[PDB]
Amino acid sequence: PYPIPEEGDPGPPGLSTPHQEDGK
Amino acid sequence: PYPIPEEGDPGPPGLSTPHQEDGK
Amino acid sequence: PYPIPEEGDPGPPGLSTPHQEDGK
Amino acid sequence: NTGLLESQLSRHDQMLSVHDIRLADMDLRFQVLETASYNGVLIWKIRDYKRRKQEAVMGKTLSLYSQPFYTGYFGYKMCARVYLNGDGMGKGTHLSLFFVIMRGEYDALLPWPFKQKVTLMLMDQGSSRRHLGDAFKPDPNSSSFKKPTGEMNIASGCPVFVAQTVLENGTYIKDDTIFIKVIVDTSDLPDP
Amino acid sequence: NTGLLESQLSRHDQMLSVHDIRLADMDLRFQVLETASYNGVLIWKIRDYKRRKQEAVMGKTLSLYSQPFYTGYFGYKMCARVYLNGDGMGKGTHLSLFFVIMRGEYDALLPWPFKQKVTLMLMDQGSSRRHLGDAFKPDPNSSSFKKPTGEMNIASGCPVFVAQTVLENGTYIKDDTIFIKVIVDTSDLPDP
Amino acid sequence: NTGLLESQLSRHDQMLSVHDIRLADMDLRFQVLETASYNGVLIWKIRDYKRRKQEAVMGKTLSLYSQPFYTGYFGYKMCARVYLNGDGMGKGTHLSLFFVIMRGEYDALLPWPFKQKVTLMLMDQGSSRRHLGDAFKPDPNSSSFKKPTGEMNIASGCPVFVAQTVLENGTYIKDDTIFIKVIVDTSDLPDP
Repeated sequence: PYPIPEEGDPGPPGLSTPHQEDGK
Repeated sequence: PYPIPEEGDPGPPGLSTPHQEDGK
Repeated sequence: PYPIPEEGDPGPPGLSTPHQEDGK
Repeated sequence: NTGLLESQLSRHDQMLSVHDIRLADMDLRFQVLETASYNGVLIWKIRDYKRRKQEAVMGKTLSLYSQPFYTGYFGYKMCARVYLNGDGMGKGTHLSLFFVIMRGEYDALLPWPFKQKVTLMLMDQGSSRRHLGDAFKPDPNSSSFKKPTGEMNIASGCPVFVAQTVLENGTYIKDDTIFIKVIVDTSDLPDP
Repeated sequence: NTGLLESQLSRHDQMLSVHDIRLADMDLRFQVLETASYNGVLIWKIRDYKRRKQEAVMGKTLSLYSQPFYTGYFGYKMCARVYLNGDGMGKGTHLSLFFVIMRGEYDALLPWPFKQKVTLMLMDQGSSRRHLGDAFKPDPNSSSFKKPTGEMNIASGCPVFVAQTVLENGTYIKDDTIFIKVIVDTSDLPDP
Repeated sequence: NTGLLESQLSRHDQMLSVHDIRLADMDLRFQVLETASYNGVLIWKIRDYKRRKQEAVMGKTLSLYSQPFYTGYFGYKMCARVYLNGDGMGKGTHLSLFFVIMRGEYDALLPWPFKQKVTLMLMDQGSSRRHLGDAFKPDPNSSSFKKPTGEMNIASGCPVFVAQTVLENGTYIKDDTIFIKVIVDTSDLPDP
């Protein structure tokens, strides 16, 4: 169990990290 | 001592019950 | 240490008392 | 000829009165969101008793309500309804009073029917505070506290309350004005 | 000739539309200060899901926000942002959800960056209340809770949340409507 | 001739300016009911110090007030009054500050005179929070907290407070702005 991802406003893929896995 | 009567909007006399006694 | 002076709206000097000393 | 010149004029006049209505509605619609109460208590204020009085014993006016006060930002939306002259069991007799549930926007999530105390009580701005009051319980059976259909249900309340003369001949009315206080619960009501 | 007569007319028409804008802005600007919440909780209401839905899967509309609810009369000003269809890690996949901090007027005195719980959660107006939800902690390192620059920062939130089908095929949507609830803290937050 | 055409025009122009006043008043009359505080605390915000400054040392402007903040939906209605340059015992000397009671609508039922703490204090948006402040007690004898007559009584307060230079040459003013905080009681005040 882990939270705190980020604003996905189309564009920047992240400083080389961004994502999120769940919905399970 | 007893409360909870009902809206007296002119018309319907009640399902055969309505009233209220106090003011004493 | 003492408070509670009063509205200084230009005019009336007080009923013979008004003031306030501090700012120290 | 220049028949257009009035055509515009006329166009300007209603669109004009329109705002004199909007800008107007935003007037009364400024007290509600100004006399608003979200804690459970609330003070329904009433000036012009004598006037309010007559209009009621007359027929023109007889059914005042109040600032929709809620039991917390996104909760129930209840309200009061005074009957100066009185109705049901006391039309002539004396002042009657009622509680009431409107329909809310968050009103959906809320648990139904109702079930919370309501010490609706007539104050006393005299000098001793011996202001009559009383509360009861929402009875599920009788339809009046069950999840709203229209915009406000069968205003339930305790008819016989402050009796004419006792109210008119006392220390309750001041400057042709009186204040009412309904007391809903909240505790036994799981806050958001 | 009477070219003045229209000169005035024309002068009257825009000044006129002006108010039809002001009087208008004061319309939406009447819900905020009406759906306002200052305790820390708040209910973002959303009617017209299907419509809201499409416009999102389409492109026209895809980034709704909410009533700026604060954590006390002169405190933080946070807000939510729904993405019906979803973005970042779930654009197509399913509904995404985010928290967010705007810029306030009293926002200056406040301690930065942010650091308060946020149980933003999708309700359930079905008949059993098994409504999905979740909270986290503001991470100072990653820029998104630090004292505001513009008017609202990088809307941080927990992307994957309520999944399309589970949301679309369930007991969460009612009368083409659903309610969202973000839960910020306050306790571990020195009140004014 | 067509003298009517202007007759209407002219009729349209003032009724027009009327709204540009109403719609206007509803502007300032939108902050009060937006910067409103009902718990007892409150934050009077002030931008444009330098400007505010001069106008005061000048004469045009010298007597600012604040958002009427109350001690609970239907309670007392108090307010503050800053004197940038200062008056009474410090006109030139330094910044003065005062508390004050207006007249309310529910103000009638309330117990008089006044009697509640008031830690009105100048904040400090510097980096250490060493913001000067102070409170006192309402003295029944001296007329200033007794049930209101007009709309606001003799603004009582503690003249000498934040001293010019100390305020002007410090870490209290930011972006030509400063925040004030008056602290009234409530506990020793029977809630509704």
